[PDB]
Amino acid sequence: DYDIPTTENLYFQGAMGATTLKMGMQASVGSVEYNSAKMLADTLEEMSQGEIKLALYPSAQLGDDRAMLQCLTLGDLDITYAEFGRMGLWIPRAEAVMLPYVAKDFDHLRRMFESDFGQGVRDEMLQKFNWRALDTWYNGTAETTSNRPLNSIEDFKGLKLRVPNAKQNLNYAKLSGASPTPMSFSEVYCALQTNAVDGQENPLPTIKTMKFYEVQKNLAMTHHIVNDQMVIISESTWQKLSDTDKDIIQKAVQKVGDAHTQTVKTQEAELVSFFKSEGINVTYPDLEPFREAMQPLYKEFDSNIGQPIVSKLAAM
Amino acid sequence: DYDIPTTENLYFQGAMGATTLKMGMQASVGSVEYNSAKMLADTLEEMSQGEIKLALYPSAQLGDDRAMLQCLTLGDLDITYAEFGRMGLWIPRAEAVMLPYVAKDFDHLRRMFESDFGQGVRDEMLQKFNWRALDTWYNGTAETTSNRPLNSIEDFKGLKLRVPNAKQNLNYAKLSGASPTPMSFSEVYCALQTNAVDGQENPLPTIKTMKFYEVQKNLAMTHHIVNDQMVIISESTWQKLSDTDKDIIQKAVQKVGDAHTQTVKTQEAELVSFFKSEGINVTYPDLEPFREAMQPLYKEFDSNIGQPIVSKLAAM
Repeated sequence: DYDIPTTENLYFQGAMGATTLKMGMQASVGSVEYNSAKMLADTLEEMSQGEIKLALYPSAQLGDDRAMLQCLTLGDLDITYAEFGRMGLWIPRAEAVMLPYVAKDFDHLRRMFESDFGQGVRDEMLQKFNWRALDTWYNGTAETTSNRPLNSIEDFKGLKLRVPNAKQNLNYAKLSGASPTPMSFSEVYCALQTNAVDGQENPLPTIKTMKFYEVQKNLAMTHHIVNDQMVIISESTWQKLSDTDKDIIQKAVQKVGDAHTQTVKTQEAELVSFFKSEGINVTYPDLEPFREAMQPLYKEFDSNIGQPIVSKLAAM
Repeated sequence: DYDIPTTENLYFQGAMGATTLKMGMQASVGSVEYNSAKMLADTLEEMSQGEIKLALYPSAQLGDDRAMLQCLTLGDLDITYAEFGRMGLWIPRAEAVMLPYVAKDFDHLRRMFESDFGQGVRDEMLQKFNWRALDTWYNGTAETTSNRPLNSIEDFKGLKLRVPNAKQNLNYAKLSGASPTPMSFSEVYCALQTNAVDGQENPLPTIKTMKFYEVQKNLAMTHHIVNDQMVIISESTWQKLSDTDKDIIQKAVQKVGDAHTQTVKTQEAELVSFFKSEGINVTYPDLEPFREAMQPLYKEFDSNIGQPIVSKLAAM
C-alpha cells in the first residue's frame, strides 16, 4: 500500500529528551472527554516545556476500559479514564457510589471520593492493581426522556423505559415503577421514533448527540445517576517520574479537571435550554419519592457486603 | 453494549458560537504530521479565542487521501493533507515536482509551489475541485539504506532495492542502475532482516519508526525525493468564513508550517546522529551522477506533456 507507519508502529516510539505518556479512552473524537484529554496534553507540554508529552488513543481502539485498566496494571498504558463506581467490579464496596440516587450531586460525589472511604478505595486500587487515581471529573447527570409527560413518580407506572444491560440502570427503571426494557445503545433511537419503547435515560450530552430529543417530546430532570470519570495513572509509570514531573502532572490534571467539570455543568445548562427551544416539555418532578423507592436497594447492599457502606455515603 | 457515542455519531455535531473544522489525514497518532495538526488545532482555538475549533481524524479512518480530497470537494471534510506532487493524478503537470531529483531541497520545492507555475496548479486545484491550498510543509527527504556501503552510483549495480509500487520510486531505483523490487511496506523489514532484499529508500523518520536501522548496516544520503504536505481547505468551507476567521486560519497554518518544517529538519539531523551512534555507516555519495541518470526521464516527461515543465522547474 502506502509507506505510512500505523498507530501500532508508533505506539512504543519514545520521544527524545521527553517522557511520552499514552492515554486511552472509550469516548470518541469530538466528545468532551476527548477534548479535555487534548487540553491535558497541551497543558502538560506547556508546563513541562516539552519534557512531558501526551498521546491520545480514543474510541476504545486499545480495548475497552477493562482491557485498558489491565494495561495500566501491566505498564503498557499510562493513563486512562474510569468511573469511581466502575471500581465496583474489582472492589465491591465501590459500587455503592453508583446505585441510583446515592450521590445527590457532583459535590456529594466529589466528597465521597475525597473521604476516608474514598481514600480507602483508592489505596486498594493502587495496592492491588497499580492504579493511582489522580482526580475525579464530573461527567454528567442522567435524566429521563419520554413520549408523554413525567410530572411525578406516579407517571412511570406502565412506562416502558429503555435501560442498558447495566445493573444499576435496571435498578433505577424497576424500583421507579416503570418496566425496564434492556437494550443495546445502537437501537434506542429507532425504538423511540416508532414508539416501540416509551423513553430512555442518559446525560443531556448523550441525548443531544444521539438526537434522541427529536423522537422524545418530554424531558424529566430525574437526576437519578451522577457520573464522573477518574483520571488514573499507572503506578509503574508514576514511580519512574521525577518529583518535578509528578507535580506538573498532578497540577495539570487538577486544572483540566476543574475546566472539564465546569464545561459539563455549562453544557447541561445549554442543553436544557436547547431542548426547550426545540419544543420539548421539561419537567422537574419531586425527587424524594424516587430516593425513598431506592431504600430497599440500599439496605440490601449494606447487608450483603456486611458494612453500612451506602448509609455512610449518604451522610457525607 | 455501552452508551457511548461513536466517532460517526459525533462527526456532524456542531459547537455553539464556534465553527467546527474537521481535518483528516493518513498519518497516524504519534506522527509528526499528526502532532503538527494538534498544534494547528490549539493555535486556531487560541487565536480565534474559541470561535474556531479543529477535530482530527487520523490513520485514514475517513478513507485514503483520494477519498478525503473528494470529501473536501463535496464539503463533507474541511481540511486534509496532500503532497504537491500528488496533484499529478488530477493535474498531470504537477507530477513533475516529484520526479526523482527535480527538487534539489525543500527551498527549491517551496519556490516551485510559490511560483506562477505553482500558482497555476493551485488555481486549477481550486477551480475544478474546490481545493484551496493554504501552505506547503516540508515532510522529509528520502534516503537509501542497505546491507553494503553505497559510496557512489556505481555501487547501485546489482542492488536489490525495495521500492513501493509507485511510479517515481521505481524510476529512482531503475534509473540509478539498481534492480527494483516492488514490495508492500509491511513486508519490508523482514526482507531486509534475513537479507532477502538488500536495501530500501524512505525519509529518516520512517526508517527509525519501522526500525529498518537495526536491520540495515549502511545509510546513503542520496537526497533523491524531497517531500512535502500541502494544507488544503475545502473552498465551500472557506467561503462560509468571515474575513476575520480567514486570516486567523491562514496565518495559523503559516505558523504551524514554519514549526513543522523546522521540526522535520531537526529530526533529520537527530536521526543521522542516532543512526551513526547505532553503528550505521553513513555515506554522502556524489549526487550529480544520480541527477544525470534521471535526465532521460525528464525530457520524456517534458515531451509527453508537450511543454518544458521539468526544465522550468529545475531553474527555479
